Amino acid sequence: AGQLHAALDRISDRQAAARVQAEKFTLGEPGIALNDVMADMQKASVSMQMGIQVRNKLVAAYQEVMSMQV
Amino acid sequence: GIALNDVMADMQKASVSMQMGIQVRNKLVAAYQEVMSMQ
Amino acid sequence: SFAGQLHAALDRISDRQAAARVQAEKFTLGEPGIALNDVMADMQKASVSMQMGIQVRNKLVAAYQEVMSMQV
Amino acid sequence: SFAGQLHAALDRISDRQAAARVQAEKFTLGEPGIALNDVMADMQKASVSMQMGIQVRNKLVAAYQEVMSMQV
Amino acid sequence: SFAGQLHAALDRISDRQAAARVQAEKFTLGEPGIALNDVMADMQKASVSMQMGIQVRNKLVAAYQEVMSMQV
Amino acid sequence: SFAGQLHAALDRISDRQAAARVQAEKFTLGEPGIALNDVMADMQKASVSMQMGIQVRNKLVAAYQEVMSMQ
Amino acid sequence: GQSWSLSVQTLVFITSLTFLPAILLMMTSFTRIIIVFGLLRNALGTPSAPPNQVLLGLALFLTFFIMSPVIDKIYVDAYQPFSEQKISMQEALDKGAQPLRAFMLRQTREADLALFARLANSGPEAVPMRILLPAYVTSELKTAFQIGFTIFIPFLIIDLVIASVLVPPATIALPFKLMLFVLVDGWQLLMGSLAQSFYS
Amino acid sequence: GQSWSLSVQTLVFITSLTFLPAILLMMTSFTRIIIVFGLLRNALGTPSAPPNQVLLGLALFLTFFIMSPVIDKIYVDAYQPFSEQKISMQEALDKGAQPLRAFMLRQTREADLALFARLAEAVPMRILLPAYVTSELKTAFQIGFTIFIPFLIIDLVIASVLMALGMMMVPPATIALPFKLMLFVLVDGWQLLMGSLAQSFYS
Amino acid sequence: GQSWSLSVQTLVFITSLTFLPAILLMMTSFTRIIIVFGLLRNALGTPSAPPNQVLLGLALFLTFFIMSPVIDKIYVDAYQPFSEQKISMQEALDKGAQPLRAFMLRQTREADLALFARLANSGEAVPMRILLPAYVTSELKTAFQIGFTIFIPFLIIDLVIASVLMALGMMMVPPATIALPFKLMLFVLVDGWQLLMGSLAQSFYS
Amino acid sequence: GQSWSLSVQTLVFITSLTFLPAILLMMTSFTRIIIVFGLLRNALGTPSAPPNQVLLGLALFLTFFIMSPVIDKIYVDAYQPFSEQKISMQEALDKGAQPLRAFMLRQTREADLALFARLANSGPEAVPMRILLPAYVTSELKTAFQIGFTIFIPFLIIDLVIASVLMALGMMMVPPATIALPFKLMLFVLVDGWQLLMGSLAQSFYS
Amino acid sequence: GQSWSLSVQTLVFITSLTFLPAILLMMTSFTRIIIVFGLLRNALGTPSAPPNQVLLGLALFLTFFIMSPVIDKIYVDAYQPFSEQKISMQEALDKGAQPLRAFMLRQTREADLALFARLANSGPEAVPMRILLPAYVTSELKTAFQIGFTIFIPFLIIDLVIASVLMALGMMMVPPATIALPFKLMLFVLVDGWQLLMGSLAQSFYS
Repeated sequence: AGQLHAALDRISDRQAAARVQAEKFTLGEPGIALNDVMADMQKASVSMQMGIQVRNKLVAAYQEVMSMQV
Repeated sequence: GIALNDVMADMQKASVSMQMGIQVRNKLVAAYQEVMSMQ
Repeated sequence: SFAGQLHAALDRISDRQAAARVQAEKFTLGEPGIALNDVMADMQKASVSMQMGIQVRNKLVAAYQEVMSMQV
Repeated sequence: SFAGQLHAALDRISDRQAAARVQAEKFTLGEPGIALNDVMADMQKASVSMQMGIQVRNKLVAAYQEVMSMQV
Repeated sequence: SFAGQLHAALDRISDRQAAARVQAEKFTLGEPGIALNDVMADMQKASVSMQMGIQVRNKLVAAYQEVMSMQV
Repeated sequence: SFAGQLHAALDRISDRQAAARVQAEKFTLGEPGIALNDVMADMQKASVSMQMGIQVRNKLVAAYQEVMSMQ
Repeated sequence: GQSWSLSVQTLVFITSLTFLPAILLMMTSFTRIIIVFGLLRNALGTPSAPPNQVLLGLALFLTFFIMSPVIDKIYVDAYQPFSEQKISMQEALDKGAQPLRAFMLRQTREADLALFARLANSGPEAVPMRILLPAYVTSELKTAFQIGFTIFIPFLIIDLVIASVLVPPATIALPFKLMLFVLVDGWQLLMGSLAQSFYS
Repeated sequence: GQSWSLSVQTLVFITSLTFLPAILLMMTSFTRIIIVFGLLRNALGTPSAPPNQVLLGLALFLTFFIMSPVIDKIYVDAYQPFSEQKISMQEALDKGAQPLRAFMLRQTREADLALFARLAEAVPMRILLPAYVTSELKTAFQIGFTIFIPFLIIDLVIASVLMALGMMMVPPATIALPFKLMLFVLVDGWQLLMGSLAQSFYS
Repeated sequence: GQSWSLSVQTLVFITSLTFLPAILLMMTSFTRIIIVFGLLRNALGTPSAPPNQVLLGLALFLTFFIMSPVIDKIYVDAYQPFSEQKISMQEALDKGAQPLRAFMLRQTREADLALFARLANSGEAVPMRILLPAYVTSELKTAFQIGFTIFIPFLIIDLVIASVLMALGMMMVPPATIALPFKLMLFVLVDGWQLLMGSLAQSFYS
Repeated sequence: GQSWSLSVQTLVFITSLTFLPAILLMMTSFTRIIIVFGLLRNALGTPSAPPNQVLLGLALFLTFFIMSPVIDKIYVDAYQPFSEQKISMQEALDKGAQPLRAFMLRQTREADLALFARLANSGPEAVPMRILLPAYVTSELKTAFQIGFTIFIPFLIIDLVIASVLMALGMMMVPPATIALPFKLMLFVLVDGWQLLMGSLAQSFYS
Repeated sequence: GQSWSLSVQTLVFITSLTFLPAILLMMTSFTRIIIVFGLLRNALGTPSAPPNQVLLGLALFLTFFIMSPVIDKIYVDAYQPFSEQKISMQEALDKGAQPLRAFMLRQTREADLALFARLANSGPEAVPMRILLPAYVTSELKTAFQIGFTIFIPFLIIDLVIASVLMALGMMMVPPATIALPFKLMLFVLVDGWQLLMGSLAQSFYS
């Protein structure tokens, strides 16, 4: 409805934060410590995985509902 | 926060509720349609 | 008779699952006295018995519905 | 115009695949100017694009079959 | 003459498969002339050809059933 | 007739499966003569034989179903 | 005494519900009404003049009304004791199907249990479920034919007295039968005699 | 004889349920009854007066009431020594289907098995089944004729009377249906009917 | 010698198990029977008097009895040189489909062969294409040619009972309600099915 | 002219194998045949007298017999240069659709093409595939009905004349169809209806 | 503002493609055309006279041709910026579904919109999704039948007049529909049937 939009946006943010941090570390910046970036990227990946799993479940449920012989 | 699996657990519970309700609804409307058709 | 066979097979397929549940309970407590592979195999056996039951159900319902869908 | 855009997408895929293949070829001969960390990435990108294409095709053909399967 | 075309296609597929298997035999038996980059490179091409064959089979059979199931 | 072929197929699948099973059993007791490279092959072959059997059964059953629904 | 697991309980639920059309609604509730509907419809000489899709619904709405005490006692004394959780699915179904057997005994003839039991070939109250149901449907057919013939008589007399004047009589007589039927309002007395004979 | 494994056993068992409807209900047990019922309802001059979902169920209950001895013999002598694992499936099946064939051989024509032996006590299964379905039909019709006789007599007598009463343009259907109904319900119709059916199919 | 691998062999076998039953029953052996059963059922003025399952089973057994010699030839000449791998599948297919071609080539009216020939523009062991529809049509012809003669007696019965009922000045009375019992009587009194199937098979017997 | 790789040629080929049979039979070659067969079967007064799985085979063998010329042109001009690699799949598709396009162009009506032109709003053989195909489906399903009614005419004549004959004999309470059906079948087989029917239909399609 | 990442973009795009058939074809574009076709097929007195496949394909080519301008404007406003990274997806969806709603808003009847307002209690053009989509579905259902009645009327008149002229000759036992079907197809051909039909349906959907 009107809330899963916010969830997808939160996943996009959790990805973009770690991505920008990584792209800031490599390009010669003494701000990151090589350990925050890895943990945060792994957490972002886990979040995206949970998101795609929720999408798969919802799509399966909707397909089951619509495919009924009413 | 929330516990680890109870989110997926609630998703499975809602899924099986959808399943049971849809099966009941489908079978009942099919019976009603196949009773409401004769001479 | 045959009417007794219905709930005979029903409770015969339910008691195995009850035993499986009690085994899983008395194992997940960490209690010494129950083996892991034991319950892991018993649950699979209960699952395949349930499959056999629902397959027989489907076949019998389909047959009964097909015979009762003709012109006498 | 709909076949035009389908041909455009198929060309967008095939040209990237041909570029990756030509790069791998002109690199395996030892020619100077091509790097491994380039051909590998190009390969991976072409494979990802082909995967996207086949997924789109699968979803579209499933939708078309579901549409034509209905009863008017 | 379509049955001839199907016979030719099946002949080509089975010929590729049997040739790959004969090369495998002539390799593992100890004879010289094979280098593990011909047998292991055709044990995939033969499988891909068989996969193409079975995919075309599935598509044609589904289309035939759809046709012969028309609400005429 | 035709039931003879049914009996032939069924008693040629069942005996293969029973041979594979008794071979595995005589192996797990350490009896000298099995090498863990003969039971796997026989098991996979019994599996593909059973698969072919159930595929033939599916085809024949679906055909007999489509036949008995005519007018 | 123990109940059944959730999987098998919901399986039996769905399956026993699938019996809905024939063995639950067609040979227990309104196998008497629709036969009378068809007989009366053909009595008027106008087969399928009213749409059947309105007649079946009316018959179903009537047989739900005429089976209010049984289904109500079943609701009260089953779904509360079931949600009381002191009862098991099998015991629930049996103790709730008992009033169905009482109602069945309420509408079977004075010597039909005997024939259907001798057919079931068992020594002679204490009649199982397999004997009653066909012995129920048989007497149902009998009483439905009876009430149908009862309804038939007056319209036959009307046809006779309008044809005895001599020309197609049925065509010019149909409006007269319809007018007399709407003047008497046969639905009310019909449904009343139906219920009063269904309790007997 | 060997014993089938569990896989092929459950395979053939789940498969037999597919053939169950036709092989059990149509070409073995009660096709005569449903033919008789359809004929009879076509004799009352009112198609589908009692719905088919009642007559079919009543026929199913009747055939489960007329197959008591065969199901008894099968149950005991096959399932009793098979639920305790004393005999093999591929042989218990035949030892159980033997008395079913012994019942079949009594209701088929005493001559038609020859007319299917040319075209082909311990006759095979290929020959009996059609030579039994055909000679179940040829007697279902012979019973339906006797059922038709009285209602035909009623229609003829009412037509002759109304003609002697001086009227030609009245359809006797509406004027005769109530008489058929009342006479059929007054003579203990369904009771005697079921009775005669079970007696001619059982004796 | 060329042959087929085992994988493609079992593939084409599983595939043929789809087409072969349905159409090789429909357009090969017994579509000339169920049409006759339908015309009979329509002739008795009692549609769906025998349930469709019984009819479609009796026709199937009758065609598995008409197909004794063809299936026997096929079995011997195909399996006995192939079931013990004494011949290649690709040639055993033709050597086993020959008897079916011969049996088809017997039951056929040439007019349809000539039609399809002049259609496909070809110029004696006819191929697979040009024979099949020219055989299906030549079956559908004799199907109705038999059904009409089947209709004849019941038509005569209906006509004579209608004339007799009209002779008595009883114009207003349904004839079929009186015709059906006499129809079934005359049917069962002349050994209905043991003569129907018999004549049908012996006509399919050339 | 470029050429698609061997990882997308097979993809588009397998994909087209899904549509091609069903759709390119239902609305490209023979949809005037099953309609005529169904109308004729419903004209015999005996619905489902031939099984619905027999007609659907004859009405396809007729198709694979009438599609000799256009499939021959497609075969030569597409496969013969393709299998020996002198053209490209991206070009082979068009050069193989050309003759089928012309054949389809021969059969469509006059007004329907311009009507679909307006309904697509394109200026002023070089007609496109997007607008020709429906202008052909309609031209097919509009003439199939004419052929069907022409087929109907004699059976209606027979029914009416037998009804009038039965009525003029002073027998009002006789069902006509139960007496008509045998004469219908006998007149059909008396003039070899199947042969001449299938032949005239295929020859009309040819012209 | 800000936008998404490539992964979630592909994710939501594939999910939208999944939803596409039911959410765009059955309840947004042409559900009136297939209902009209079904009522017509039932009006001809011949269920399944043409196969369902050809009708469902024609009712899809027709809706593509009808939606051509709206899909063209949506194509411009959505792809042309987004093909060259001018706009983001979270705004491209709105800027694309806005003119589609500008089209879907006319057919909707404001009475049913007010009924769904009472159903959702929204304050008073710029109507949100939940209160609009059913207000269009029901307002298309309520007009498909009002077209289908107009389609039926002539065939009903034909059936009644043929029944009357038949009864006027003393053949009160022969069914009229058997003679009506040939004349029904004859009239449906003689009046340039299918082209006029489609064209009138299109124009009546236009304005």
